Formats: sequence, C-alpha cells, structure tokens
Amino acid sequence: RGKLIAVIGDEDTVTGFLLGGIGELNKNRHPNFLVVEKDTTINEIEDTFRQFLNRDDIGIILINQYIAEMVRHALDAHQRSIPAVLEIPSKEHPYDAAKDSILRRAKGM
Amino acid sequence: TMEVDGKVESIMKRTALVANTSNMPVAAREASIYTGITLSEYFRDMGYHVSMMADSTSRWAEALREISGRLAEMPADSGYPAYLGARLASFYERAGRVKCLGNPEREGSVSIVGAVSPPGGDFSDPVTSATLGIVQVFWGLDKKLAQRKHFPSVNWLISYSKYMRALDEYYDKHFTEFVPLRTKAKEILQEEEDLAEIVQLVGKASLAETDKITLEVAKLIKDDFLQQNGYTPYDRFCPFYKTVGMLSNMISFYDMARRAVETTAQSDNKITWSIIREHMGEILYKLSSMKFKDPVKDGEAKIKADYAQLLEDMQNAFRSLE
Amino acid sequence: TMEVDGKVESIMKRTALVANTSNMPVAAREASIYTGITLSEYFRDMGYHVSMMADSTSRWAEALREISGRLAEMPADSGYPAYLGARLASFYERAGRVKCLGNPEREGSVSIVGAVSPPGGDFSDPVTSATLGIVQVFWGLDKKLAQRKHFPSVNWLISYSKYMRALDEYYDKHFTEFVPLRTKAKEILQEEEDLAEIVQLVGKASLAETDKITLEVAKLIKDDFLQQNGYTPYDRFCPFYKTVGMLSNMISFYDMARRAVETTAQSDNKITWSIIREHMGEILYKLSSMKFKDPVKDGEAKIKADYAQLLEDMQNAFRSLE
Amino acid sequence: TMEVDGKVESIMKRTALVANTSNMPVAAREASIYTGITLSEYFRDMGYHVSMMADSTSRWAEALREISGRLAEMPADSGYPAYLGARLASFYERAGRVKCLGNPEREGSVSIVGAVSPPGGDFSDPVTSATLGIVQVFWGLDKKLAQRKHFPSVNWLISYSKYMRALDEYYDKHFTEFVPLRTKAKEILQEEEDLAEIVQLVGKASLAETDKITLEVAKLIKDDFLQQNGYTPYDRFCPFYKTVGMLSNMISFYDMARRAVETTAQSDNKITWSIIREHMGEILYKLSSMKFKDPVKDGEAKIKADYAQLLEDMQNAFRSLE
Amino acid sequence: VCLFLNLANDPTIERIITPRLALTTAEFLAYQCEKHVLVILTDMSSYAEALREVSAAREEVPGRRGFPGYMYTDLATIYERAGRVEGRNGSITQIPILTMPNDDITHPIPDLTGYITEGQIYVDRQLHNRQIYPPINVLPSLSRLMKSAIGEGMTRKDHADVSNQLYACYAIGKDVQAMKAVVGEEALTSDDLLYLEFLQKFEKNFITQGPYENRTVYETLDIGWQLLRIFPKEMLKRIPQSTLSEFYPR
Amino acid sequence: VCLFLNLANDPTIERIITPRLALTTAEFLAYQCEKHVLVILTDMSSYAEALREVSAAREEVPGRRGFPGYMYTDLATIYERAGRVEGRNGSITQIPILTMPNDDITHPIPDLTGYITEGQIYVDRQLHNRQIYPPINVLPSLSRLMKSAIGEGMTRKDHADVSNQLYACYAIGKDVQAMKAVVGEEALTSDDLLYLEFLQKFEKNFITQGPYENRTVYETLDIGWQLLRIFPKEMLKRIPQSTLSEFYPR
Amino acid sequence: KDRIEIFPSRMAQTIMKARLKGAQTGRNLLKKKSDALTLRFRQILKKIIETKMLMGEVMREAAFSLAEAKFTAGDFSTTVIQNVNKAQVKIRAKKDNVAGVTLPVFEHYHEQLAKLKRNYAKAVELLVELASLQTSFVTLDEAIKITNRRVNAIEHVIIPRIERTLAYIITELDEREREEFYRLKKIQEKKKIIKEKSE
Ligand SMILES: Nc1ncnc2c1ncn2[C@@H]1O[C@H](COP(=O)(O)OP(=O)(O)O)[C@@H](O)[C@H]1O
Repeated sequence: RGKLIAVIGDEDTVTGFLLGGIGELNKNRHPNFLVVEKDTTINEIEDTFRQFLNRDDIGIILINQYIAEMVRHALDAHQRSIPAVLEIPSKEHPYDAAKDSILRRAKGM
Repeated sequence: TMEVDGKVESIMKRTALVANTSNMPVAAREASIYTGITLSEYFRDMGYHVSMMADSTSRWAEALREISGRLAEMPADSGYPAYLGARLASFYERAGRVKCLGNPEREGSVSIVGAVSPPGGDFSDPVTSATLGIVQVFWGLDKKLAQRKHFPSVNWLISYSKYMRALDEYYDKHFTEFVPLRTKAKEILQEEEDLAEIVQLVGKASLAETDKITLEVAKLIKDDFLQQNGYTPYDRFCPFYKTVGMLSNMISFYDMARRAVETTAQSDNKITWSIIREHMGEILYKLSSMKFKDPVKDGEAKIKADYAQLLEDMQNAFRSLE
Repeated sequence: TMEVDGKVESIMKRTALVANTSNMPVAAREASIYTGITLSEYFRDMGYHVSMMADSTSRWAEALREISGRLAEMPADSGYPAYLGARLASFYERAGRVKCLGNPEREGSVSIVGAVSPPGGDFSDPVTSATLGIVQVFWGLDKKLAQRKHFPSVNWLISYSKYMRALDEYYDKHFTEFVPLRTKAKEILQEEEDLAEIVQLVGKASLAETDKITLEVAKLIKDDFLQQNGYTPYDRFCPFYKTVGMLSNMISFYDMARRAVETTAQSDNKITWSIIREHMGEILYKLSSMKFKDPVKDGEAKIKADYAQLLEDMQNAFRSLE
Repeated sequence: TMEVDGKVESIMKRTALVANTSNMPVAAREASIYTGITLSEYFRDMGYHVSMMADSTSRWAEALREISGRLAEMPADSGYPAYLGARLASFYERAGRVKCLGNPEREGSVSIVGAVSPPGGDFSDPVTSATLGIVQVFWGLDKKLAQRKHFPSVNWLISYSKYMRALDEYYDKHFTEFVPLRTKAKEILQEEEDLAEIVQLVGKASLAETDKITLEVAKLIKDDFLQQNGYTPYDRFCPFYKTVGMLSNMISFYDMARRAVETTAQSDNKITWSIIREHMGEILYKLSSMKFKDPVKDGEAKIKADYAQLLEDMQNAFRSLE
Repeated sequence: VCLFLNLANDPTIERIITPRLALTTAEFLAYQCEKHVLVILTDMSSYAEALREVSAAREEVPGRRGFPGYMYTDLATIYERAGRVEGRNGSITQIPILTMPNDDITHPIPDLTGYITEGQIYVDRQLHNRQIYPPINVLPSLSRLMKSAIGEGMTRKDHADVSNQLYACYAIGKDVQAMKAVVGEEALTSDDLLYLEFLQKFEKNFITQGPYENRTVYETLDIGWQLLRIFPKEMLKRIPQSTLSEFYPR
Repeated sequence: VCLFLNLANDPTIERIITPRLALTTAEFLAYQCEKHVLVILTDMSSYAEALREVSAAREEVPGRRGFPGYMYTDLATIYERAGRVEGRNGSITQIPILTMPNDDITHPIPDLTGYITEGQIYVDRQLHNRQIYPPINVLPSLSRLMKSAIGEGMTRKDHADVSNQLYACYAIGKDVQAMKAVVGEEALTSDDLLYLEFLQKFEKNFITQGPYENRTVYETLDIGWQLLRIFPKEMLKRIPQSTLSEFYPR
Repeated sequence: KDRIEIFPSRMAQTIMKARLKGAQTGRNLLKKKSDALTLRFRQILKKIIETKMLMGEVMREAAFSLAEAKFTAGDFSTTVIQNVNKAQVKIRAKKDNVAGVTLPVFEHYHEQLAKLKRNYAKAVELLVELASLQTSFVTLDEAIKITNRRVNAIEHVIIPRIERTLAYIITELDEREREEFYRLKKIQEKKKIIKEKSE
C-alpha cells in the first residue's frame, strides 16, 4: 500500500540505489528501475518514464541530470506534484542548479 | 521671528491675519478669502510680493454652501451652490504677478497657497476637485510620511508643479544645471517606486546592480535630500544654491556609479553596488552629511567649495576603482 | 382563553380592541393610537398593568404625513412632518410604571409595544429613526433569518434592550444565576458572528478547538434556544424558569467543553471538538430536545429535575472523558 | 432605389420627412411627432404599411418639460410633467395594424419605431421607463458595444421582442428551420454570459470543454453574426435568407463541435476545442467571413449554394477529425 | 453638577434652548467664577431633530439629508462656546454625545460635529455585544489635543509614550487575530502570541472598567505599563529608552 | 483669427453671449463672406455653468445635476450653427473644448454635448499621466461624419476597414489588459500576447505624436497597417479579404 | 459590468457599503493567506537549493564508494540488479498544513560493500526529504497562484464594481433630494402667490 521509489540512471546508480533497498517486482513482476545502456534510445526512456508516472504506487522518481535533459519534454509536461521527480548527479555528467524541471517555478533563486 | 539686516524682527511686522473661528457670522467666513485677497492685492499694488494662505478653503466653501442654503438656492453637485467652481476660479485668478497700476514703475505679485481639506483623503469632492483643477501646484502633505518621521511630509509622488516650464528660463539663467538634476532625481524616485513591487515579488537579491544603485541613491535622496529638519540651525532654511549643490553631488554619484556598473558589465571583474559601497563608504557618508553645512557660518563660497571638493573626491575614488 | 384561578376564561374579559382598517378616514387612523393609549392609561390608573400593542406606528406616521401634506406644511426628510419625532415621543412616553393618582395607594403601568414596518426593511426610515430615539427596547428584524424560516426572526446583533440594568435587581434576587448566562450567551453569539465571516471567506480548516466549541455551541443556542415555534403546544409560551434552565445547561456545556479542550491542550491526551461530539452525541441530542419540555404537563418541578439530570449527565460524561 | 416590376425607382418616392432639428423651436417638436403620426395614419388608411421613425422621443419629452416649466406646473420624476406617460402611451397606441375605414376592404399598418435618448445612458430615465411600458419591442443599445464598434450595438441580453410568439406562425411556414436556430442562438448567448461572469473572476483554466465551445461559438455569433457594418455594400442590407443561413451554419458548427466533444469525452482520443480550432482554422474563418457575401453582387442562389458548401466542408472536416 | 433635563416629550423649542442655557451657565461659571467647567451635551442628534422641527415651523425648505442648511452654523454656535480665555483661570471643556443614525459617520450631524470639534470617542457595537464596558473603540477614536493634555507637570512623563505604544500594540494585536484566523494558532510565532495576549488583557483590564470604577490617570498609566510589560523592552519600539529604563522595571 | 475672451474674473452671465457673438461672426464670415471658419468655443463647461446659474436665479425646471431642463436646446442652439450650406462656398467647423467634471463622460454637460454634436475627441487622463501626447483615447471618441468623409476618392479606400480593425484590436487589447490584471501573465494565450503587443505599439506609434508633427492621412493609414500586420490575416475579421489581399502583404 | 444594478436607495447604499467592507476584509484575509503561503514557499525554495547542494556531495561520496567497492568486490552490479526481490525501503504518504492548504510529504520507512550500502541509504535519506520538499513546493506554488488570482480578482473586479455602485447611488440620492427641493420650492412660491392673491 505504501509508495515505492523509482530510478532511471546508469547501471552504477541503479546498483547503488538497489543496495539502498529501493527495487521490487510487483504482482506483474514489473520493475521500478531502469539501466540506461547505450543500447537504449530516447523513446525507450520516455516510455518507461511514462509507465513510472502513470503507475499509482511509484511515489518518488529519480533521474540522472543528463537523462532528464534527454527526456526533458516529458519532465516539463508532468506538472502534478505527487509523483515527485528528482534530478540527481552522475559520474558521467555533473549536476547543475540551472535547468531543473522543478526549479522552473522559482525566479528568486 | 525672521532675521532681516542681521536683526531678529518679528514676522508680524510684515504679516496680517484675517482670523475667524467657526461660530463667527457665516458672511464673515465666506468673505474671509475675499478680504485676504484684497489686502494682498493692496500690498501687491504697492510693489511688494505678497503670499496669501487660506488655511482651509473647505471651510470657506462650507460657509458658501450655508449661505446658499439660507438663500434657498438650488443645490448643485453634492449640496454646494451653483457657482462654487466659478467662485474658486475667480478667487484664484486674483493671484499672479502684475505691473502695478500707477506712475512709479512697479511690479508686485500675490501668491495664493490656499489649503484644502479632502474628506478622508478623497480628492474627489467638489471643493478639492475645483481647487486641484484651478491651482497649478500641489504640495501634497502626507500623514503617512509624518508617522515615518519624514519631515517635510511632502509625499513627492502625488505632489506636482506646473510652473517648471515657466521657471525653465530662470533656472537656465541662474542655475543652468538644476533642470536636468531635478529631472534625474524625479526619474530616480519613480524608478524606486516601481522597483518597490519587484522587491516584494523577487526580493532584493534578484535586483540588478543598476537597480541596486537606483534604490540606494533613491534612499539617499529621500533621507538626506528631501528629508529636512526645520529646527536645526544648519538646514532650517536651505538656500537654493545649497539645494542645487547637494542634488548635483547626489546625481553625480548616481551617474558615475551607473557608468562604472555598465562599463564593467563586460569584464570578468564586474563591479557591484556592494563593491562601490565598500570602497566609498566615506564618500557616501559625506553625501549624507552635505546637509550639515550651515549657510550662515559656512558662506555660499565655502559651501560651494566644499561641495566641489566632495565632487573631486568622488571623481578620484571612481577613477581609481574603475 | 387563559387559565385564571383554575378556570379557563375568555381573553376578551381583560382585552379591548381599537380596530382601524387602512381604508378608514386618515384622521381616525391618526387618533386611533391616542384612543388606545388613553384607554391603557385609564386602566393603569386603576392599579392594573396594561399591555398596549400599536399594530403599526408606521401607518400612523403615514397618516401624519398625509395630513401634513393636506395642510401644506413643509416636510422633513422623506416627506414626513418635522414634528413626527415629537408625536412619537408624546405617544411612547405615556408608557411607564406609575404611582397612580388617587388616595388609595396603587401602582399601575402601561407597556407600549409599537410595531414599525419601514419601506423595504429600511433602517433609516424616518419613523424608525424617530422610534429608536425614544423606545428603550428594539427587537430588530433579520431578513436572513426570516428567509431561512428561523422564528422568532429577531436579529440579536442590532436589537437591544436598555432595561437590563434595571432588571439586574430582579434577576439577582429571583434568577441569581441568569445574568452571567446571558452575558456568556451574548459573547458566544458575537464570537460566532465574527468566526462565520472567516469560515466562509477563507475556510474551516484553520479553526482552533475553542473556535469549534464556540461555533457549535452557537449553533446549538441559535437552533434550540433562540428558535421557538409558537404554534406548538410545548413552545407557545416558554416560562422564564424554562428559559433560564435551558440557557444554564447550554452555557454549562460551553464552559465545561472549553475547559476540557483548553486543559488538554499542550498535553499528550489532547481533546478536540470531534472527540466530544462523537463521545456524547446523546448529550447534544438531549440539549437539543430540552426545548420540547411542555410546562402544561411537564410541571415546573419536573422540568427543573430533568434539566438537573441533563447537567448531571454532562458532568459525568466529561468526567469520564477527563 | 428599389425594384418595382423590374424597374428601379427611388425610395424617396415613398419617404416623407418631417424635420424639426434640435435648434428649431422647442414647442414645435411635439407638433412634429403628431404631424408625423398623422401622415402615417393617412397612408395607413389607403392600405399601405407605413413605418414612422420617431428620431428621438426624448427630445419631445424634453420639449414638454420646458413648456411645463414655463407654465410653472408641478413636475413628475426628474422634472417631466405628470402627463408624460399618458402622452407617450396615446402616441404609441396609434401604431397597430388596422382594417382601414371605408367601403373598399383594405389593411394598413403604422409601425412606430421610436428612438429614445436616455440622459447619461441610464435606462431608468423617466422617458425610457415610460416608453418601455408601452412599446412591445425593446432594442436597447449598449454604449460599451458601440465603443468597440460592435454595430448594431443592440444589447442581446436586455433587449426583447413580444412578437415572437405571434411570428412563429409565419416563420414555421416561410423559414421553417429558423425558430429552433433562434432558440439555440439565444441559449448559446445566455450560457456564454454566465460563463463570462465566471471567467472574469476564475479564468478559463477550469472551464469544461463544452463550456469553451459555448464561449467560442458565442464569440463567433457576436463578432460575425450579430454585429453588421451598415456602411458596406454587403452588410447594409442582410436579407432574411442570409440572416437564417448564417445562423444555421454557426448553430450547425456548434452542434457538431458539441457532439464530437461529448461523445469522445470517455474515449482516449479526447477531442477538445484546441484540436477543433487547429484542424478547422479554414472553416472557422469561412464562418467568420460568411457575413461578407454580397446580396446584390452575389445572387441569392449563389449565397445559399456557398453556405451549403460551407456546411458540407464542416461536415467532411468533422468526419475526418472524428 | 448642574443638570438640565429635556425629556423626549417636553417641547422641542425647549430642546433648542436647553444647550444654550447649559452653555450660558458654563460661561458664567468658567469666565466669571473662574472654575474649570465640563459641559456634557447628550444626544446632539435629538437637538438636531428639534432644530429641524423649528426650521420646518419657519417654513424653510429642508437642506442636506432633510436638515437645515445652517445646521453647521448652529452646531458651531453651540460647540464653540468653549476653551480657555486670556486673563481668566476658568475654562469650558465640551463632550457632545451623538447617536450616529444608521451607524453612518457621513450623516450630517456627526459630519458637521467632526468638522467643528477636535476629536471623537467611538462607542463600538462590537465591543458592546462582546459585553465590554465602556465599549470605547480606541482605534477609530482620536483626541487632536491629547499632546497638550499630557506630559510632565500635567499628567506624567511617560503618558505620551505609553499611549502610543498601547495603540500600536493594540493595532498589531487585532492584525495578529486576523492572521491567526487564517493561519492557525500553531503557525503563529512567539511575538504573535504575545500580541494576542496583550490584546486580550488590554480589552479585559484597560478598556473593561465597570461603571463605578474611577481610575486616576496615574492608575490608568500603571495599568498600561502592566500591559506593556507583557512584551520585552525591545518590542516596545515606540517608547524611548529613556522612559523604558525608568518605568518598565517592576 | 478673431478672439472673444471672457476670462475667469469677467462677468458670469456675459458668457451666455460670448459663444453666440463668436458664432454670429463666423456665420457672417462663412455664409456671407464665403470663408472657411473654424470656431473654437473654449470651456463650454463654463458656459453651461453660467446657464445653470441663470436658470437657478429664474427657478427654471432643472434637469440632471441641477442644470436647466432646456440645456440640451441651448447647447444645440450653440452647436447647430455649423456645417456647409447650399449655394454658398463657406463653412463653419466647430470644435468646442469642454472639461468633463470629475472625468465623468456621463455628466450632463459632456453627455448633452455628445447628444448634440457630431462626435467627440476624448482626452484621457490615463494616457496623459503616462505622458502620451495627444492623450486621445480613441475608444470613447467618435466622428459621425467619418463614414462619408473617407473611402475611395477622398483619402484612401482602406481607411474605413483599417479604422474599424484598429478599433476592434484596441478594444480587445484593453480587454486582455483587464483580464491580465486578474489572471497574471502566465495565463495569457499567444493571441492575448499578440493583442497586448498591438496595444503597446498602437499607443506608442499611432496615438503618440509630436506636438508639431503633421502626419498625412496616408502616413496615419500606413502606421495603422504596420500595426495591424502584427496579427495574421485570419485575426483581422473586420477587413474583407479583398482589402487584406491588396494592402496586408506590403 | 460597471454596476451591481441595485436600485438607488438608502437601504441599497447601506447594503453596498456593507458589501464593500466585507469584500475588503476578505481581500485582506486572502492577502494574509497569500503572504503566509509565499513565506513558506520561499523557505521551501531555499531549503530545496540547500538540499540540492548537499546532494551534490552525498551522491558524489556514494558514487566514489561504489567505485571503491567495485575495486574489490568486482562486477557486483549484475548480481545486485538481478537480485531485487522486494523493496527494503519504502515511502509512506503524510500530510502537512500551511494556512488552509494541505501539502503532501513523504515518510522514509523500512520493510567496502557495507560502506556502499550505508552511503546509498544516507543518499536515500536525503532524497526522500528532497522529494517531500519538492512536492510541498509544487503544492504551495499552485495554492499561491490560486490565492493571488482570488485577491487580484477581488481588488480589480469586485471592489471597483461596488465602489462604482456606491458612487452612482450617492449621485441618484442627490438627484432625489434635488427634485424634492425643487418641488418644495415651487410649492412655497405658489403658497406665497396665493397669499398675495388673498391680500
Ligand atoms: N449599422 C451600423 N454600421 C456601421 N456604423 C454604425 C451603425 N450604426 C451606428 N454606427 C456608427 O455609430 C455612430 C453614431 O450613429 P448615430 O446613430 O447617428 O448616433 P446616435 O446614437 O446619437 O443616433 C455613427 O458615426 C456610425 O458610424
């Protein structure tokens, strides 16, 4: 009944989060995580991301900064609050305060 | 008392008082304005410059409405007579500068400073509306500024003066630089008023360096130029040369700070209002202290020289910083 | 009919009617009030307490206005004669308690109840304005309560009675505990008036527990103490012992519930209005049904005992809660 | 000119003017009106359907007021004489369709179209109030719509015509399809009025999609059906076949848009107003430009065929959309 | 006390001449017997009604809102028979009392009274309903010449500062009540709670007096300081430190 | 130029004849000397108030706000002395300048003047305070003979359509401003932004004008077209496609 | 439109004055609500920036710990990804209250390599707070926009409407008084003329 946490990032970030204890397989065995390998394209990331948002038990969603930039349009379209989406750094790309889908709402920053 | 020829005479040697309270005959109250303006015209015709001050033309208008009601005349807009506007206009038309009648070539004037009382601060009643339509200056005293301890309490936003175009010639003759200084000061104050809302919306940290300069010189003008204490011996009376000198120094500081900020926006070592304040706290303190020059002890020459030295110091500091 | 000395007797045996329809001559409509008050004064002089009811002083004022117009007199505001206030005073002030003339000592009284009906419920109606400066009691009308069908429709916020001070002596000897109950009831009603504006403007979520007690006790008082249907066998006439007992129960509940919520505030076992309501819905229902006691069959002793039992149940239930 | 038996003949051959301009003697204005109507009656008795345009009955009422003032008569509301309503009613009562006098059986009419000029645009004016109690049709004009150049400025909300039930008999046999179109158009306009009252305070964010369609089709009807530039070759005269064809097309578009939106609300491919507007920009512009059809340059047959083609385009586009 | 009673059912011309009798007696006692007189003229609205009746008797047309056009002059004639005079140790203070009809401050009687007089003491229906006596609202009320009536040698050194701080804290307390009504009690800060406490204790101790509770102005200032000692010295920004250091302690 | 001057200090009743004298002269210069006379009657508010004074002295039946019941007829006697005449090559053009009291266009003076005259040029305080000269708010302004003074032949053939479209777009821009005051910037659609841009550039480039700048009618129409080109053709619903195709593209 | 269309009268004037005062009080209360919401909104915004900065460090430390772990344990990513089973850390919805607005928030709850587990548990502890902050931030943004729209609507539509209605009512009552004065003056003149006629 409680909410979960979802991850969309590199294999290393996914492994770290799983070691954190975030992943689970649902009744349909669907996972709440994804590893963005080079074999995975933008459309796949957008589709799995949409699946994560439509699912009602997801709760938090974590996306790497560069991945978030890749699917930025989907992030911006998502406007409701409950599916909390967070943009997190990576060893591949650093995190920057600018251009975060949530911080778009603030001009006093 | 007033100091004339170095002696402290009483202003009643040159003043007359048409004083009457609210229980006097209504005709006395209604004719008070006319008696005052006729005495003022008499002393204008003698070659003098008279200054008539009606303490509250609203009470005179109430007396006029009372007389109308007593005569059973048709009630015009909101009860006032059918000629309130005509009477006010014809009274204020008696003010002016004249080539006095008579053989000895003279020139007198009567300046009417008649005050009005808007109901609860509303400038829409017939008397206030007619007065504001007729008069050419409005000094708009505010209780809000009085509470803030900003004396004189002229709100400097609702006030206005339509004699600027008439005084352009006089300024250009005697005070050549005053007109641009006044225009710049007014625009600074308007910009500060407009930025007060942006400060609420995004805070001070979100203001540009030019906006910070505008705000921090608008504060300087508000607190150290417009604000003036009538009790102190140094700035109870501020000669116009002193006023123009202070405004010149303030607007010079503004312009050179703005120039520095704009011309260092292209560099990596961009200047900020904080940088300028840290470097020239002394200059800002001197700008705040320009008030404290005594026109009597510090003659016109000394005050002008001190303001010129201040300007030299601001130029040196800005040149070093820039 | 009425019960006097154990017998049902017609009301006509101590009642007189001065019937004056609207189509009767206006002069008769003007003299009707005077005839009524003269008969009332006559029976006051006998040593009786005469209760007089003027069906409409507004129609009396209309008669005065019409006669004034027919006489070609100059009217006051809204066309009434300028002596309307004088006539209303001459009529009303004939009321009062008096040591009647004549040697055999006696004390009579005439209690005038004048009915007013301004145009469209206007509170500035000249007849109503003249009335309010004379009458000591004024049972104003709530158009909202009338539309909601809340009877009596007295609007307890502007209606007033200046006889409370004179009645303090009677209450502190016969109903010693009633005055604080009335004070607390008025305070509660005013607090509800202040809170409803906010509940409807913004929302009900921010209310404190004490505010909830105030609102719900105000609903209780308004719906089941200030709401009296006069057509029922039980509520046609409410004896003052019934009134004071009911108000005592409601105010006791108010005080004790507020004590609970305040004492348990800043404590682990916090008490809220919801907890109280859920625990003792029976107590609230009994307080609501208190108005149903019928003095005719439920004697004074029975009603007082039932209200004491309700108070005991309230105290027991709050002791269990605490 | 108008065509009679295929020959063009000037319309001045049937128009008679009775001119009394504003600066011509005031007392003549009344006579003017009367003369006018009498002439109309004369041509009504021949069997002609006369139409009398009273350019401003407010000026006649003002003339009556001046003559009354000179007579020192007691005024009615706002100075007008006590017989203004009677005069207006007696003048308007001369309008009805009649079975003319005399031996040859005929049938005339005098349609009185009397413009009113309320001072200050306030329809509470005694002349306007008295006129609305007589006239069966009320083409109230709005100053705001005129300022937007929304001519004719008729306010579709307050205006009314009490002849619609008497004209449905004729519409059902000559324009059988028009009465439901009129009813739906008035429904659309009223719904848009309610939604605009809501939107002014809440905005369009929360509007239901069908409410958006109502708003947009109401804007279409206002800007492109109701308003009619009377100084253009195409909109100076709008025959009734045009007046009904344009309304039929707009109401058909409303019906189709509402059907699509309602029937696809449950489906995943939710059609909204934006989808329709993007898909049907050309069709919406064609509906807007329907007014530009020229009754004379383009024949009736051509206009009807073009409107039918626009209906076909609408049907095909909606089918291709759904 | 010299008491003049004009009952509602007594002639109205007697009502016209009542205030003139009262003020003639006040002038005799003040400017001839040299004693400080206080004239309380009750229900000037009833006097205005009598003036209207006499004006109608004269057959004059009604003025504004049905009252005589010269009502301003008549009210000025009544009120302005007051004040200190040169060379005489007596005075005449005036406290006219008005029944604002329809609670409309724009009505001619209260309007012209405010035009002629020098202050106002508002009796509030809200405080009255809340059962506070005297139900005198101190926010809309005003006394133009309060500054001339206070200070060292007249009332005390701290009268003006205490009054200003009490007014400021009362206004802030009303504002904080309005805020609490929207945010909730928990969301309020410590200073907001202090302001609410001061508001309650000010309406319960300062305003609420009781009919027969006579407080010397020193007692009034002591109560004011008891209420100001709710806040720490720093929040009393309208009281100069020279006064706080002397009167705040204890 | 022939001047008739009745200053503020001059007799009030004489103002009732100052217009007529002037107009009489104009008539002589126009219908007998065949001049083209521009008549300017300054402060018709003063003339109307003088007329009100005389009527009040005569106790004549008042209209709205105390003005005489015949003020329309008198103002018409003044205004209706204009226009051309058959067989005479002169004309009289009247431009009365009247001060609306309290900026109330419904006041009897401006209202009756608008009822009589053939239009009005509405000088606006909102524009003046913004320092837009001439502060002429075209929306409440009107010219009743514009419909026939423009078109093909005189001036250009897009004059009427351009004027109507400018009116519509200006009104919609004002409506968008009103809605934006409530719903804020972020809730405006792209069309609302188009209308706001049109309003800004219209008040900056069309209304705003130098005090000595003499724009020809063709320059005015070119400015109007350059403003209308903000919108796409489909958003200009007043202009028929025939005019848009020829004038819009350039 | 411009006016409420209540017929001019003293009762109507009183009703409109009461309505104006009520509208002003409601506007002030909604403005205070907007002020409270905006204060909490800016506090949460500053907290969000600070938490993003702190994440800038926690995530980096966790990633470096992951690198150190992989240095020894080898390629443990595949096994960790394959062995998911059931979540050991979950999120429980909670409510918070600011003015009358309810903010959704989250509860962290429990259902070399050891150091890596500790570091990523700490990272999740930080990111759950970040998610709660961002959810509250979005909710406050929406509520602030709605309340500011309400206040602007009041003070730009409703209050001006009532002020115009009051001005019109005052003008019309002045007109009624003027008409009554004219009628009474006319009656007085006629009475004087009749008295002269009798004399
Ligand atoms: N059907 C219409 N088409 C175009 N313009 C119109 C139409 N009706 C009115 N107008 C405009 O309204 C203005 C006022 O016209 P008119 O009716 O003479 O004024 P009034 O309302 O004083 O009678 C005219 O200048 C005209 O341009």
